[PDB]
Amino acid sequence: LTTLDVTKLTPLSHEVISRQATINIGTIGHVAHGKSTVVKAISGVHTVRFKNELERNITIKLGYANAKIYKLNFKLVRHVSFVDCPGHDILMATMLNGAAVMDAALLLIAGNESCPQPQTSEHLAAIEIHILILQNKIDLVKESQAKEQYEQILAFVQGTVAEGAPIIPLKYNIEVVCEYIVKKIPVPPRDFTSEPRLIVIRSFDVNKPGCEVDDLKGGVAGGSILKGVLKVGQEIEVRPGIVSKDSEGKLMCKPIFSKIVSLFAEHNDLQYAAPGGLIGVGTKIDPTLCRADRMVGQVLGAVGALPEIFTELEISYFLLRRLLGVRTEGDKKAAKVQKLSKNEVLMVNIGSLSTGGRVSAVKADLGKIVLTNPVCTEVGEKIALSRRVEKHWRLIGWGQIRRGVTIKPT
Amino acid sequence: PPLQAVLVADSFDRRFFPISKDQPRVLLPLANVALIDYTLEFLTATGVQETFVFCCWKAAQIKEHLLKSKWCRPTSLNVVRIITSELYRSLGDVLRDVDAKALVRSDFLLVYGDVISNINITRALEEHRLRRKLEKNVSVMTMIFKESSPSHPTRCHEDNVVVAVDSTTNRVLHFQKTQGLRRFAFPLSLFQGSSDGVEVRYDLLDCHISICSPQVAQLFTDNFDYQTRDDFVRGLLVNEEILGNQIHMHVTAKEYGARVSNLHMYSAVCADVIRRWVYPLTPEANFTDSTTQSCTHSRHNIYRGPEVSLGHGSILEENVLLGSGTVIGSNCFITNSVIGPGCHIGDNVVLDQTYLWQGVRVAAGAQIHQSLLCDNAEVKERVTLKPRSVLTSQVVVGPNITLPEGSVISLHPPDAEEDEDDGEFSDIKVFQNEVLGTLQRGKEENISCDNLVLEINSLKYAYNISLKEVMQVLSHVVLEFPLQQMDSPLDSSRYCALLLPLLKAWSPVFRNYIKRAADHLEALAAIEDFFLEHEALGISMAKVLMAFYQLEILAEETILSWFSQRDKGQQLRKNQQLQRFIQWLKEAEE
Repeated sequence: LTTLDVTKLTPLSHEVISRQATINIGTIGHVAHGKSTVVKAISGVHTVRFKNELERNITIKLGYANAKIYKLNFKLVRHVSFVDCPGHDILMATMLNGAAVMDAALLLIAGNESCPQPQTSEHLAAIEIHILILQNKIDLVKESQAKEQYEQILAFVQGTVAEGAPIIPLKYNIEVVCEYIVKKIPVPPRDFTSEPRLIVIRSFDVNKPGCEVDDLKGGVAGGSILKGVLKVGQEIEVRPGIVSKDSEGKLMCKPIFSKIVSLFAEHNDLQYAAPGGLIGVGTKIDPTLCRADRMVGQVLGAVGALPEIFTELEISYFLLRRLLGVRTEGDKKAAKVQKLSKNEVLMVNIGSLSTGGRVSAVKADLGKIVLTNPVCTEVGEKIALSRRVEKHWRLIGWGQIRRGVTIKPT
Repeated sequence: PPLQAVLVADSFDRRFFPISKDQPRVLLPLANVALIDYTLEFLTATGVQETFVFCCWKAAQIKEHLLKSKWCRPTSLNVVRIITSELYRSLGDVLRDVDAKALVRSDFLLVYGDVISNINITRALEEHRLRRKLEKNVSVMTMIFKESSPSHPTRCHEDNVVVAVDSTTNRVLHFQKTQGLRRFAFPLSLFQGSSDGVEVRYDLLDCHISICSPQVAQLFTDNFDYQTRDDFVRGLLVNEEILGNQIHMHVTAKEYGARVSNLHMYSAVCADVIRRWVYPLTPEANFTDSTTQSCTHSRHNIYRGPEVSLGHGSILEENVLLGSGTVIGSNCFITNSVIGPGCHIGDNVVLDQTYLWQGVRVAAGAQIHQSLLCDNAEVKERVTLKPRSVLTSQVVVGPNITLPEGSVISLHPPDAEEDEDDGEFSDIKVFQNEVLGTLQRGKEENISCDNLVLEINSLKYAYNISLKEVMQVLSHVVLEFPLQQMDSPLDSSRYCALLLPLLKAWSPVFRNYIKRAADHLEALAAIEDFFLEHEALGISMAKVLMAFYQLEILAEETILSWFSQRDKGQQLRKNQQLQRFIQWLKEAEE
C-alpha cells in the first residue's frame, strides 16, 4: 500500500512518494483494436476500473491507463500513463494543440507488412512531436521476422530524418520494452506551481439507483490535469459551468464552484493530485449538474482561471493540402482538404477541449468559427480544426486564436 | 410514464420562398387552419401530455398566433412549452438544446410543425418499449412510414424515400432518397449481418413522426456534424460497431400521415384533407374551437361556412370549401378548391385546384387554374391564370395580363420572379506531381517553411520513397517550377530570375531535405540532370551553382567534388561560365 499524505510543499515529477501519476506515454500506431491489448499486457486487464457508464464518445475521448513499472519485493519509482485514444487523428489533434501533451510517443508497429496505417502513424507522430517503436506481431518465423525487421528498419531510416531512432523487434518482450521505456524516456518538465486546471474528458455518477438519503455521492468528474497541483478541500472552479439559454437569446454560462471532497484515481489516491494521469475528482456537485459525460468539455480551474467562455472564436485558418499520411491505392481526390465553406461543422480540439463549431465567416486568412458549446482555453492558444472525412473525425488544419467574444455570468 | 414531444415549428429549408418572408410555413392554412394547429391536434389525439415547441424565425408571430388557440388554455390536457432562441438554426441544434436543458425523460416524440396526420401510435410505442426492455436500451429511434404507391402525387420526386429494412424484426438497415438518382446503390454488410431476412421498400411515404429515445439527443450532442434527421440516420447506419443504436420502423396502412415542403405537397395534402383522408381531422368538425372556422358538410365534399351569399348560376361540383363571409357572384364555377374567409368573387369565373386565402378579391371574368393566392390579394378583370402560379400577400394583377406557367410574384423583387402593381408591366511520377502541386500551393498561398516541410514529410511518408529519391524529386520539382514561369523563352535570364527567389524562399525546405554530404551529391547530380534537360537556359546553370553555395544548400566541398567528377555532363560543366563560377567560389572561400 502507498504511504502518501497531505504534507507537501514542492513535489517533483519523478517523486516516489505519490506513485499514482508521474508521466504520460502516448501511443499512436497501426493497432486496429490492438493497442488496448498491449496496454493490458503492459499494465493490467482489469486494473483500471473506478466508475463505468454507457460509452458516449468512443472515438472522441482518449483513454488513460496507468502502469507502475517497478524494478529491483520490487521497488516502484516512476509510473507511465498509457494514453490509447481511438483513432490516431484524435491523439494528433490533442498533442499538436499546445504544450505538455503526449510526452512519450509509442509507435505500435506491426511485423506483418508495411501498410499505409504505419505511414499515417508515422505522419501523426511527426505532426505531434521521443518515439518508441515496438513490433507487436509476435510468434513469427525467424527469417520472416528478420526480413520484416529489415523492412521496418528501412522504413524507420526514412523516419530517422525526423524522429526514428528507437529499436525493438510475449511477456518477456513486454518486460524488455518496459525496461527500455524506463531507461530511455526522461522526466518531462511539468508546472506544479500554477493553478490546477482539470480538463474533464469523461464524467461519471457515483450514486447508484435507489441509494440512501444520506449516502449520496454527487459529481465524480474525471479528466486530465494540465498544470499545477490539486489538493482535497480546495474549491474547484468549473469555468464553462451551466450554460442556460432561458433569457431567449444569447446563452449565459454560470460558473459553478464546488468544494473538492475527494480526489479518487483508479486506486485509492491521496489528497494531493499531480498531472499526467486520469485524475478523478469527486466534488460537492449535484448529480443533475454532472450526469454521464454531461460536464465534459469544462475546464475545472482552481483559482479562477482567466479563460472566459467564448461563443465565437476568430482564428487563423491554415488548412493542409492533403491528409497527413493517408494515401490509399486509388487516391481519387480523397486526400484533398477543401476550403472552409460557410456553415460547415468543424471539430476544434483546443488542447483537450474538443468542441464543435460552425464556420460563420472567413476572409482568406481567418475563420470566425461560432462554437456550439462554450469553450474556455486561452486567448491565443493553438487551436486545431478537424473534419469528418468518411465516418471518422480527421485533422484538417491548425491555427492561432486571434479574436473572441467572451461572456461570464454570475 | 408521461409522454413528451418536441415540435420543430421552423423547418430550416428555403423552399416556401418568398411565402415564408411574410409568415412562417407552419402558420400557412390548408383549409383556414394553420399547420401547427393540425400538428397539435394530432399530438393531443395521440395522447401526448406535454409538448416542446421550438421557433426560430418570426417566432413572435407564431407565439401570438398559438397563444389564443385551444392548447394554451388552462382546460387543455396537452400543455405546451414555448421555447424560442435566436441562436439555433437546425434540428440538431434543437435536439442538443433539449439535451442541454434535459426536458424529456424517456420515449419522447419528435415531429415537425407542418405534419398532417391522424395516426394513433400506441402500438408503435408498445413495440418500442418492448424492444428497449428486451435489448436493454439498444434500439433508439422508431421511425414511422405510411404504405403508399410510388406513383401517388403526395410523394414527390424531391423526397421519395427508399429504405432497406428487415421484415422479421422491423429494424432499419439502409435509408436514402431519390434526389436525382436513376440507379440506387445498396451496401452488402446488411445481408451478412442479418442472414434471417431482408427486404427493400420503396412503398414508404415518410411522415416525419419519428418517435425517439433521449439517446438521439445524446448522439446529437456528440456528433456536431449531424445537421438534420437523414444526416443522423445516414451517419448511424454506416457506423454500426461504433455507436450501435439500431433504428426500428413502423408501417401504417389504415391511417394518414404526411408533411409539406412544396406547392405539390401542399396541394396534395390539402386535396387529401378536403377529401377527408385525415378523418377525424376534418374542417367541418372544427377541432380548433373557433366560430370563424366552423363549416357544414354538403354532398360531394362541399364545405359551406356561415353567411356565404351564393349567387345564381354559381355551381360547386367537387371538393369546395367556403370560409366565413366569402361573397360569391353569379355564374361561377368552383371545383377542387379552398376559399378563405372574407373573400370577394366576381362573375363568370372558373377556379380549379386553387387555394384562395383570406381577404382576397377576384373580379369578373377571371380564370384561375392550379394556383395559390395568399392573404389580402386582388386581381382585376380579363385575367387568366396558368397552373403553378403563386400570388403572395396583396399582389395586384392588372387587366389583359396573362401569367405563364412558372409564375411567382411578390413584393420582394429578388426572391420572386417580379413585383407587380396596378399595372402588371413593371509510382515516382505521382509523388513528383504531388510535390509540384504542394510547391505551387505553397507559392500561391505563401505558406511557411514549417508547414511546407511537414507537407513534404507527409508526402514522403505516403509515397514511401527513399530519402535520396525524395531529394532528387524535390530538386526536379524546384527545377520544373522555375521552368514553368517561362512558356517558350529559351533564355537564361527568366529561368535564373524564377530560380533565385524560389531557392531564396524555399531554402529551409531544401536544407531539411538535403542535409548530408551524399544528399548534397545527389542534389548536384539532380542539378546536372536538370541543366542537361534545360540546356537552352544552360547559361543559368552556373548561376544556380553560385546560388546553392549562397543559400547554403550545396557546400563548397560538394561543389568541388561535383566539378571534379566527370561525358556530356563533364563537357557541359567544362564551359566558361561554370569555370568562372568555380573560380569565383574558390576566390570567395579562401
